[PDB]
Amino acid sequence: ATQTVTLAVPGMTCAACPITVKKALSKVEGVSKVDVGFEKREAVVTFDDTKASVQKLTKATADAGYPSSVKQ
Repeated sequence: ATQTVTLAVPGMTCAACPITVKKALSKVEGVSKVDVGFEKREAVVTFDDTKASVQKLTKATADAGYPSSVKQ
């Protein structure tokens, strides 16, 4: 189903790895809405499999050093 929920974004204390995880979600396919940041370590976004998938987004995210995860 679509992906409109909270997402965990690694990096946290990374010099700025999560700063990318945010875009990573709204940058891959399925994007729709976004709310993520490295200021701490939280990736809230609303994307959807209409043209992508959760593993796809996170996969492309974990493939750039800054990944993500699902959360509620």
